[PDB]
Amino acid sequence: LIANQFNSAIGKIQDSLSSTASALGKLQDVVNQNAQALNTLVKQLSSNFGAISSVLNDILSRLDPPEAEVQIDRLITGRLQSLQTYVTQQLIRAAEIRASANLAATKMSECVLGQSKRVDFCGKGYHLMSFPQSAPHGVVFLHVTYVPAQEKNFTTAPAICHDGKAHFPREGVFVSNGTHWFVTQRNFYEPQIITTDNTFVSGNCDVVIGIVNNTVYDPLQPELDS
Amino acid sequence: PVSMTKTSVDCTMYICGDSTECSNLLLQYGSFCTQLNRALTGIAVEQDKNTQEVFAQVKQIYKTPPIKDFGGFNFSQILPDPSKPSKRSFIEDLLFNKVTKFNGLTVLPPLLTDEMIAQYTSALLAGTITSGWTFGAGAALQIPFAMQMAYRFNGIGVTQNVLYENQKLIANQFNSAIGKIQDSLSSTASALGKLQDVVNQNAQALNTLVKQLSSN
Amino acid sequence: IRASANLAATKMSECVLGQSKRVDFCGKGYHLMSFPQSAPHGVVFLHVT
Amino acid sequence: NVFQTRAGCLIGAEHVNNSYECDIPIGAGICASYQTSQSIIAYTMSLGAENSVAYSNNSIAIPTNFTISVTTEIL
Ligand SMILES: *[C@@H]1O[C@H](CO)[C@@H](O[C@@H]2O[C@H](CO)[C@@H](O)[C@H](O)[C@H]2NC(C)=O)[C@H](O)[C@H]1NC(C)=O
Ligand SMILES: *[C@@H]1O[C@H](CO)[C@@H](O[C@@H]2O[C@H](CO)[C@@H](O)[C@H](O)[C@H]2NC(C)=O)[C@H](O)[C@H]1NC(C)=O
Ligand SMILES: *[C@@H]1O[C@H](CO)[C@@H](O[C@@H]2O[C@H](CO)[C@@H](O)[C@H](O)[C@H]2NC(C)=O)[C@H](O)[C@H]1NC(C)=O
Ligand SMILES: *[C@@H]1O[C@H](CO)[C@@H](O[C@@H]2O[C@H](CO)[C@@H](O)[C@H](O)[C@H]2NC(C)=O)[C@H](O)[C@H]1NC(C)=O
Ligand SMILES: *[C@@H]1O[C@H](CO)[C@@H](O)[C@H](O)[C@H]1NC(C)=O
Ligand SMILES: *[C@@H]1O[C@H](CO)[C@@H](O)[C@H](O)[C@H]1NC(C)=O
Ligand SMILES: *[C@@H]1O[C@H](CO)[C@@H](O)[C@H](O)[C@H]1NC(C)=O
Repeated sequence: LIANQFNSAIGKIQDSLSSTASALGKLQDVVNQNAQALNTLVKQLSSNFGAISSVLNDILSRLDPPEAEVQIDRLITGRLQSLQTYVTQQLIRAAEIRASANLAATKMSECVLGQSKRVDFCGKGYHLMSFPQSAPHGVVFLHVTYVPAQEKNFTTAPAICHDGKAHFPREGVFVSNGTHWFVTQRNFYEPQIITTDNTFVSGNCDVVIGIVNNTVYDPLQPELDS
Repeated sequence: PVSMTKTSVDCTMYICGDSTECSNLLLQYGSFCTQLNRALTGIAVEQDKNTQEVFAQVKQIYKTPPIKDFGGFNFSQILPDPSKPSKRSFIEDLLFNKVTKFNGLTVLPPLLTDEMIAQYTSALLAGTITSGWTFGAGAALQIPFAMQMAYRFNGIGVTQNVLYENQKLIANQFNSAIGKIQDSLSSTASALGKLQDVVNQNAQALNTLVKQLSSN
Repeated sequence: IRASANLAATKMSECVLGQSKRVDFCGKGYHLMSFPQSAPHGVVFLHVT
Repeated sequence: NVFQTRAGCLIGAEHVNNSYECDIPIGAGICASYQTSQSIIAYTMSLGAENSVAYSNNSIAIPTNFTISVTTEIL
């Protein structure tokens, strides 16, 4: 069953990626801002910056240097100011990416190279394993996760008295289907009979609150009797 | 800190106080201001994204059951209080009280009003008290708060029977500990320094911006 | 702020939604559970440890 | 067909009581969308389906099944 659930799950990822590009928004966004920034850079070249002409050669022509120097100087301050802005934008934008890269490294080191118990750090839900896929100027992860689907209501009790001694489950919790008391593992319904093996005794009945009477079967005794 | 004041400043209104002559000169500089207006937009929309990521991490809005029977623990302080007009818990308001133009400067409103944020923190808090960590994984699963705490001990390596034997003592230690939180926030404002520092820097940033108008 | 926002975002997911075994990522001491509370332009956590 | 909000004056969008998932953000809690005969509607945001949990002091819900779901994370 799990193989089929895993194989189909990969199948949908194709279709979501095949038809809709809304997933790839984040990488495409990086391209636009950088590409758009350059368009602003070259655009500033055509701007006059308060001089007679934006084309530098037309200033070299159309008048001799001693006056033309004043016109060029006005051009330089405008152009130089454009770089100051454009570079300063990159450094700040470059810092954003580098912060994202370090997050990717941590996410790669801690998701694909190993299981991660950090909640919601590697995909929604309980995490099993992760696959990296390269993408233009980026990385795409497939987080394979375990999500508990169908649940039931069971009456529960913190502990069980058997002979005046409180019993606590070694692992999992006590659940009753209404008439019988079982211990089942935490994240899956696998009911199984109470034994001294599942339960470790501690203390006395009175202190615990909500403790319920029941019987604790002991494996050894029938073996002894038979 | 999570978000800062979403401000947008107009190109021309700041630079030229509605002079066409001043405006025409500005067109020579080309596309400077339109990237400034655009850069400040990039910041602005980002903040509404921040508050999404911090709070909008729960797919459904859980609410606590009416009767507050939580094995002795007392979340009346942190749980929402209906009597107060904004659906805010008591400790939240101690926060909202402790923490405290016309030249093209506009302050855009945040997308999530302080009411709606209070519903997430009510939802997240309601989820933790009835379902433990489960609502993060998938459908939230009810589990008695006595046991969920007993799980949490078992997480840090203390066996379960420590809690159930000492439930009463833990409850008072937890209830009293909440009590000290109110007083530390109610009396001492040094706690909220970081949020207050964010606000002061921004207000101080705008004032310096406006002061620059009146210099030769 | 964005760096602070994500740090809250991570701390929200790994500390409120679940118990976290990272040390001092969730207040001093062994961590049990944490509660979120809203605040002006920020979030305040209670760390039950 | 004018609607007044804290964001500003909103012209050409019809107010509705019904709430939905935020589609196009206006701010201060109103998001606008295209919906049915189709037009533009502006509505208060819906923060998600309301879901109270059937809590009690002796009731626990155990999953009986699982789904292996693979998700995509892009950086
Ligand atoms: C709860 O589970 C127990 C264990 O499976 C059920 O007890 C069994 O019931 C079947 C009939 O369905 C009998 O054939 C078995 O002999 C019973 N086992 C024992 C040890 O008595 C019980 O019926 C279930 N009850 C509910 C309400 O779910
Ligand atoms: C669990 O069973 C025990 C008996 O083994 C019950 O203890 C009895 O409690 C009543 C009420 O105080 C006393 O009158 C009896 O004398 C007790 N029996 C003995 C042998 O001392 C206990 O009440 C039961 N608890 C539950 C929750 O069923
Ligand atoms: C949880 O604690 C609050 C106190 O923070 C309790 O509310 C108080 O209840 C007493 C009655 O026992 C009143 O006299 C006080 O005026 C209440 N204080 C406030 C601020 O309302 C509440 O009863 C406790 N809940 C439980 C179940 O014990
Ligand atoms: C656990 O859930 C899975 C979810 O698929 C169930 O598997 C389906 O079972 C039906 C039977 O009616 C089949 O028709 C489907 O093809 C199965 N799905 C897949 C993906 O194989 C499974 O039956 C459930 N188990 C229990 C015990 O309820
Ligand atoms: C558990 O009981 C509650 C009682 O209100 C019910 O609403 C819920 O649907 C039950 N769980 C399931 C899985 O049916
Ligand atoms: C559980 O709550 C019920 C009220 O619905 C009460 O009668 C009972 O004593 C409580 N049991 C425990 C163990 O708290
Ligand atoms: C919302 O409902 C009220 C009554 O419940 C009604 O009077 C009002 O007209 C409705 N709003 C719209 C936009 O139809």
